[PDB]
Amino acid sequence: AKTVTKQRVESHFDLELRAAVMHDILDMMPEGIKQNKARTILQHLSEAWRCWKANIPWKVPGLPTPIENMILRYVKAKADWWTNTAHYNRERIRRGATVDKTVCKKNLGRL
Amino acid sequence: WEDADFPILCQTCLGENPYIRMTKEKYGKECKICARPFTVFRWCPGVRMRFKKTEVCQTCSKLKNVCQTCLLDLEYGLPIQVRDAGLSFKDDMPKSDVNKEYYTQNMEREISNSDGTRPVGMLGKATSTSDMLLKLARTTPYYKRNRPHICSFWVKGECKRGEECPYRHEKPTDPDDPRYYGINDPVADKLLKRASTMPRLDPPEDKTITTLYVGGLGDTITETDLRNHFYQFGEIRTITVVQRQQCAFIQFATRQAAEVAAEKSFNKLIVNGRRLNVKWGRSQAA
Amino acid sequence: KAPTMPKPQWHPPWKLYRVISGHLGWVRCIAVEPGNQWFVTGSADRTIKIWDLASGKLKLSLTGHISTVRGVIVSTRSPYLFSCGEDKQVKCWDLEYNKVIRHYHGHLSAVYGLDLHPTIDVLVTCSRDSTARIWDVRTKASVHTLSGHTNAVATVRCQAAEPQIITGSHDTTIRLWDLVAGKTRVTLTNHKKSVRAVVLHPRHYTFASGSPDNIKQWKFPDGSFIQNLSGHNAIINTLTVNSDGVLVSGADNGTMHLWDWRTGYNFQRVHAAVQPGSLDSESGIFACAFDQSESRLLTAEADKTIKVYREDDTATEETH
Amino acid sequence: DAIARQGQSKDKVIYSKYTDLVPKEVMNADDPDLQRPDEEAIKEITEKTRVALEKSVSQKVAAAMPVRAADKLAPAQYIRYTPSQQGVAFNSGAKQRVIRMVEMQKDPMEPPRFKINKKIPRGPPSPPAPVMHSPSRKMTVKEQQEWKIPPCISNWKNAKGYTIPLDKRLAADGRGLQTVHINENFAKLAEALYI
Amino acid sequence: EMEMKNRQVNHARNIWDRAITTLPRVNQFWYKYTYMEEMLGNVAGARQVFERWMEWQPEEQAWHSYINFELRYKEVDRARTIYERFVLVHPDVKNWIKYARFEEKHAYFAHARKVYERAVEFFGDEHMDEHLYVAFAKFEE
Amino acid sequence: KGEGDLSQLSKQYSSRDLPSHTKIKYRQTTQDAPEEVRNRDFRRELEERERAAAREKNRRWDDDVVFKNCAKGVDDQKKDKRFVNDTLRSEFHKKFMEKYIK
Ligand SMILES: [Zn+2]
Ligand SMILES: [Zn+2]
Ligand SMILES: [Zn+2]
Repeated sequence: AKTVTKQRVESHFDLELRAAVMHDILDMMPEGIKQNKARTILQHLSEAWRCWKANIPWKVPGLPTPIENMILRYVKAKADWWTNTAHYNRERIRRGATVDKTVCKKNLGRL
Repeated sequence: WEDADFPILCQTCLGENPYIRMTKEKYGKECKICARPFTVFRWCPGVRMRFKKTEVCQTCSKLKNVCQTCLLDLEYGLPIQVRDAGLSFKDDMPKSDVNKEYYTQNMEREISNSDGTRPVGMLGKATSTSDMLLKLARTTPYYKRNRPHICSFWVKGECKRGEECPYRHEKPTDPDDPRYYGINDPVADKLLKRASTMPRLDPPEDKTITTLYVGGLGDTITETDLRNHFYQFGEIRTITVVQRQQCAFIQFATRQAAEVAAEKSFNKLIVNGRRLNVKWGRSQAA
Repeated sequence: KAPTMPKPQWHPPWKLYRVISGHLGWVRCIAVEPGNQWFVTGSADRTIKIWDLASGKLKLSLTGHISTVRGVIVSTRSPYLFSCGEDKQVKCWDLEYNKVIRHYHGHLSAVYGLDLHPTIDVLVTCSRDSTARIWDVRTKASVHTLSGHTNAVATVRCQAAEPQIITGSHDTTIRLWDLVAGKTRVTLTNHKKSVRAVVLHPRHYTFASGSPDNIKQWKFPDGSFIQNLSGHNAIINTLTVNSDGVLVSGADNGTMHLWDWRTGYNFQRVHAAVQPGSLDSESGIFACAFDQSESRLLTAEADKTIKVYREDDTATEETH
Repeated sequence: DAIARQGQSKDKVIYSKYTDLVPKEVMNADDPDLQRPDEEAIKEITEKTRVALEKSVSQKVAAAMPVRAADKLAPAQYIRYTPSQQGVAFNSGAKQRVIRMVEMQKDPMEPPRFKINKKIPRGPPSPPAPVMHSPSRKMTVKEQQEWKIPPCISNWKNAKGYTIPLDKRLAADGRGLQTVHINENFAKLAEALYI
Repeated sequence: EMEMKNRQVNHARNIWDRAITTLPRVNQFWYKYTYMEEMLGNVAGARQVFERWMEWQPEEQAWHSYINFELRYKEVDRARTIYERFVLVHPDVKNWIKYARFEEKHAYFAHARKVYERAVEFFGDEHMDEHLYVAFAKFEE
Repeated sequence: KGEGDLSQLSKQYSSRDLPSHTKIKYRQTTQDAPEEVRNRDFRRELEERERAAAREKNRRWDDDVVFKNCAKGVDDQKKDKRFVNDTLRSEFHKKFMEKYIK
């Protein structure tokens, strides 16, 4: 196999988060014949993250409470990782650790 | 991918010597069908004979009860196509490389790791044998399989070695009559040979020879066994058993069923462990 | 009038007495030394840290993971611990120098859980693609890969008595393996919702399983359905069991439930409130473990907090 | 039982009947069938498992990393195999045919000869045991309507359907809400400046 | 259903039996195999399939369908034989009133009194379940 | 009999897979070795340790100005040290957002 390097950080955490919510909604939904229309709860999770990034309050009607509050705690965990990486690489480009254009031009939008 | 301890080795490739020395390897050559890394073994059968190292692997030999290096059957000493033409069940296997070949080969190796004693599909239908394939079952075979292949520079007359060239000499081959299922050129002529044997010449009339002179009774053949072996062919009109010559006389209504008995008993009807004696009756009121 | 009603053993209840909240990232697993000094935990902070059991102070933290930490365990024969997570890496953290010495790798996907053998120097690991694998200490080579599942494997336990390896997976089945040959011994099909928690007791037989629907109980030789428990219908993550007969189940909705081993009786039905920063529904128990004295229980929840329970020296908690 | 046991060598498919998923009778202190064995049995099976995995990992280390100075073998053994397939007159006198087996020396100037690059799909696994869940229930016609999802009204989707009906446009409460929208202390500021 | 649509019945049974022993808890496989046997004869192998179908403990929808199967071939003794294990699983009042069905089928007199004893001694010892004595007094009228 | 690529089918003498740390350090008797685990109480020692650890914490200058005295600094005191794990409202984030930007 291959390890995770500094470039496949954001392209692995999202995969693990969507896999975790996949096998969580596969094991939380009741005995109905349909699960998720094969991608829709992932779309609601992604749109809740995009609405949190613009701080849109994301009040969608007609929705069950366990899937929406598990989406809320998952985007809160992604927010915690996002801000704890933002503080860390801001301190690193403050003291002068890395000189990466990707990290600095990403941290501009991540502040 | 494959390790082994000892190969199949039918008797015609072992040689005439019970005392042979053999060297072994751990990962030798590829099979010429599926390219699997078996263990090639090398030995010397005879003093005028080549080495005949190894042709195929152990697994492909365990599918069809095939020997190791000349691709013949172990149970008779015949090719595969004659065997599954005589038994009329082929036990199919693919032809391509990665389509379905190594898939079912690896699976049939996986399900056969327990026994290693009998083939996977021939165990039930190698029992009903010795009827049509015992007629050509060669005992004490020719050792010309073991002689080395033809060398060059004697065809062109350049061979400096002369007599000490180990392979062969003065053998002109013929480019008119030389894989796994088909097609094999001299085997078609061998099936024509077993289809063109030497029976009695059929006399030109309309099926009047319903009597038959079968003998060699002794103490094995009885009257009820013979009339029940004829009962599967059909019904009788007048049968008798004579004991001064140890013979039996049978007839049939409309000859044809006894006709296949004429196909069954031309020194061929083997019941009670004896080659019976059969010649023609009169059918002439003589 | 109910069957097995007059005979549960009276366990005194558990109550809060301290909480431990220092992480920045979801705390996931709890392990504890056999020497009753401290307990090690990991998080989505990518910083494994240990906490003193009596004083509650932070002894030290240490980083080095690229992704979250989904499992942590300490060895009994050896003065070092093991950790693993979704960075496709299983790290062997030395404790004499606080550094990584082995750096196991070879898994084609992420890593969920791990476990040690109590007697010999082997390790078992359950991953995300389809497999559990055996890591040999002193060699760091995969001896056996256990490939019989069709989904991820949540937890894994192994012991010294036969059968060795118990793997409960996300394709709604458990299976008990053979550690020598590598092939499976028995497969176990129940639990419409997938199994996420198995545990050894460790005194006598009859291990237990864990799933969101009708949590069950099993046996070491030949397999045997002993008993199913009551309506603990939340989606669960962890099971921990004590030798004197009390058991605890940690779920995803914050509700953690106590049981007994003699009957199967739900005793307390306690729910944990949130520390101020968390919202109304974020609490989910992802780790729980007793002390080696088994006088203290401590859980790591999804609110980035370890809650520690002690006993209650009262008498009026009788069983109806 | 052989319908679900197919191909296996007497495994634990005895689950296949209904009678072993009912709750077993209540145990309290039955020592021989419930308690663990003594230390000697677990130690001897631990020693057997340890020497099994030790010889396995020794063959692995002498196979994965075999490069450093290992002797081949001492092939002084013979093998005696009876020709019990054909011989009645085949090689007249061949009765048990002991032969010599030595090993060819592999020189350490050889790359790997055979292309290990084959990739096949994974074959049929172990055959499926019976599944034996609880009796499956179906709730109502209305709770199944409760456990469904509306379509996605995302701004960037890059997926199946952008899904425009006549309704579902603002996709919020009102896109902005303050629950009182004002405080009256503003008035306690404002006219206080005005006067 | 594909192998059932063709005329091969042996391979059809060879896939139906492993299907129903693989997934016991589903009902449709057993239903369609027994319906294929409705298209086939009424041999005792069908009864072996039905007793295996009784053995897995299904709901009421299977069991009274099987007693309707026993009614549609006019079986008196065997339908009485398979119906004793029926009441010990489901104590439903819809089944308590229909354990007294040989009254409206055979009139069953002395054993009807025994079945009414069975209707009066079991559960509903002080509350009657407000429905059993209605049908009891209906047949006694 | 036909293992994976790690066993025999490869000469990839790969990096990071070397006989490093080919001896295992065993936990000796002065640490928490299992021989001292099989007999110690674990219960009274934790009790005395937590009881030992619980006792560890035992005019004529500005008469023209408008605001003569605000009389409060924070209006109670400045000692809160609380914990909000909401990362937008944490006080570490407050110092991050009041220090680095202006
Ligand atoms: Zn081959
Ligand atoms: Zn041969
Ligand atoms: Zn020559």
